[PDB]
Amino acid sequence: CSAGQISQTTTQEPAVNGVNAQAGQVSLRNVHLRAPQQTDYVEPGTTVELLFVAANDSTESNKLKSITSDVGEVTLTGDSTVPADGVLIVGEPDGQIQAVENAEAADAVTAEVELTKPITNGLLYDFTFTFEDGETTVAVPISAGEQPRRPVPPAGPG
Amino acid sequence: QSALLRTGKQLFETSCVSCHGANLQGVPDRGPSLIGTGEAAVYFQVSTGRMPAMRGEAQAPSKPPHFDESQIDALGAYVQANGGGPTVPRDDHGAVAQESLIGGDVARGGDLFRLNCASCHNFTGKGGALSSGKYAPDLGDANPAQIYTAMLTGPQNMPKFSDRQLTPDEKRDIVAYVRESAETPSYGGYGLGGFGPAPEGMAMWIIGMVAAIGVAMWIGSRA
Amino acid sequence: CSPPGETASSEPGTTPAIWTGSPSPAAPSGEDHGGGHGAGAAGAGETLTAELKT
Ligand SMILES: CC(C)=CCC/C(C)=C/CC/C(C)=C/CC/C(C)=C/CC/C(C)=C/CC/C(C)=C/CC/C(C)=C/CC/C(C)=C/CC/C(C)=C/CC1=C(C)C(=O)c2ccccc2C1=O
Ligand SMILES: CCCCCCCCCCCCCCCC(=O)O[C@H](COC(=O)CCCCCCC[C@@H](C)CCCCCCCCC)COP(=O)(O)O[C@H]1[C@H](O)[C@H](O)[C@H](O)[C@@H](O)[C@@H]1O
Ligand code: HEC
Ligand code: HEC
Ligand SMILES: CCCCCCCCCCCCCCCC(=O)OC[C@H](C)OC(=O)CCCCCCCC[C@@H](C)CCCCCCCC
Ligand SMILES: *C(=O)CCCCCCCCCCCCCCC
Repeated sequence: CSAGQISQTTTQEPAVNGVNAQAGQVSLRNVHLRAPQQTDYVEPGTTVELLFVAANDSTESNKLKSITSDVGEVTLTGDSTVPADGVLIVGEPDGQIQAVENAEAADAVTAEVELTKPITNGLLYDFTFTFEDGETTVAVPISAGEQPRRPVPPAGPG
Repeated sequence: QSALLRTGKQLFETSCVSCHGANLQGVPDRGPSLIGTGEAAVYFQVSTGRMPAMRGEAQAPSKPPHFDESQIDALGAYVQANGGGPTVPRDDHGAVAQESLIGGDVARGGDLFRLNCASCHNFTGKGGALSSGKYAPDLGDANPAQIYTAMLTGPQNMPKFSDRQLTPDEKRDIVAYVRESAETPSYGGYGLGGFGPAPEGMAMWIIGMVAAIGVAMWIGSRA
Repeated sequence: CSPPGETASSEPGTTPAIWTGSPSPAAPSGEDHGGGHGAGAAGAGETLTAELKT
């Protein structure tokens, strides 16, 4: 009776770095920050990108995506009202394929944030995604999409 | 590719939208969202066959694949385009790499396997048990691409080994060790499975002890 | 019995500060040499860089 109403397989989040925020009609999937850090912190004043996918649940739509801004002044370049029983893919997560030579509306709604606050990988930073339906804090992580190991200096025994 | 994306979408729409809802978002309490899982996850999971899954239980078992390599690639490309994420390795031609994933070093691969893989699988990649109905399966069926993608995307209750955590060279070494341990003949006779104490004790008690008792019954006299 | 100290739900906590390791004291006093030089002054050593900007 591992197959009962509470089963391990069904109640599993995706094995992805981005968090999931189902609150609100539009569901946020694989929401993370591309913020390549060269040191302990990503210093304020540097622009890091905000990846996620906004999937519409209802066909009756919530395609506004008004502000979705928090501490950092997230700006949505090439903003569009995409979600209509479909996906709004704000950016290009590492490994993303354009899927066609051309493109629609230039960039596909790329969200970029001027930090105004140090951030580091491993921490969770709250972002308030607000559609016309409602607002939800998501606690976005920092994800190193596909970058390999940065060479750490060799150690001199002492 | 356009036609590859279209084929992946058509397969997805008539295979999994009931549990990975259309738009790749997950159906609450039936399946996780596939945004960000990537092409490697799709390749491993569908090729091992786990994904045409017909039950929600402790663990999704392996099974014959429901799609051929071309359809696996179509589904993987569709999922990668929708979400974007890790990609399965490929060789010079374009096919999923099998021999290229055999790392040169096998001692290093074995050390890494013992530190990370044997934790649950086995000393030599036989299966292992887990908490509640789960289990780490035997690795002898997995091919190098399947092992590499299993590490790349933690399939289920398995830690997700990123390239940063296990550089592709380390993963190639682990793949080499897995294949070598799986394809290596047991020196010293029939390795009874791969577990020493339990299969060895059963074989003692059944083969050696029944032989000894039967010989004793032959020599002696019932009374 | 159960372990005396467990289950502190309250006090959510705070993010650890950036570690600032102290230099090894006389115990592990060994340290890398910063550069040997005559140093006929307060001391500069055998290491000195500079950036000429515009
Ligand atoms: C703590 C504890 C014992 C918990 C319960 C776990 C347990 C032993 C459960 C039973 C295992 C079984 C019998 C599973 C099949 C499903 C099941 C329960 C069916 C109903 C049982 C039933 C009433 C059937 C009708 C008649 C009946 C009693 C049939 C029993 C059938 C069997 C399996 C008989 C032989 C007993 C047997 C092999 C038990 C497993 C125990 C061990 C330690 C096997 C060792 C062993 C292993 C594990 C290898 O992998 C191996 C690989 C290569 C070479 C050799 C071996 C080897 O010897
Ligand atoms: C009486 C004295 C005689 C003793 C038996 C001696 C037999 C000698 C055999 C010949 C020489 C040694 C061959 C060694 C080559 C070799 O090892 O043999 C394997 C086979 O293995 C199996 O499957 C088992 C096949 C079934 C036949 C053997 C069964 C004998 C058992 C019953 C004896 C013990 C008694 C226990 C009693 C049980 C009842 C208790 C109530 C075959 O390869 P494979 O099958 O592919 O192994 C997989 C890797 O590949 C793959 O990666 C790996 O991942 C694995 O999957 C691995 O299995
Ligand atoms: C218990 C933690 C865990 C560790 C750590 C782990 N595995 Fe796994 N592994 C599993 C589980 C559980 C599965 C089954 C996943 C599924 O069926 O969806 C699995 C699946 C696999 C498979 C698929 C085999 C098949 O035929 O489907 C291979 C190959 C594999 N692991 C090898 C590895 C490698 C290589 C590593 C690198 C160290 C590793 N394991 C580390 C638990 C683990
Ligand atoms: C409920 C039946 C079921 C169907 C049918 C199904 N999936 Fe899934 N899927 C799941 C479950 C449950 C998980 C997570 C647990 C697991 O994988 O065992 C999952 C996870 C996945 C993963 C891995 C996610 C990760 O984070 O590693 C991929 C890739 C995937 N599904 C793709 C597919 C594809 C492609 C198909 C159709 C070819 C499909 N699934 C069909 C239920 C299903
Ligand atoms: C006192 C000893 C005698 C028994 C006394 C009366 C014993 C009376 C036993 C009532 C049992 C009531 C169970 C209530 C279920 C529950 O609420 O929990 C749900 C749980 C989550 O579901 C499960 O996980 C599995 C549940 C199914 C059990 C399959 C057992 C099959 C047995 C076979 C393996 C054959 C064994 C051979 C057995 C051979 C015996 C044949 C009779
Ligand atoms: C998951 O591991 C099993 C799910 C099965 C749940 C329903 C069980 C029905 C009852 C079976 C009766 C068994 C025999 C009773 C002996 C007295």
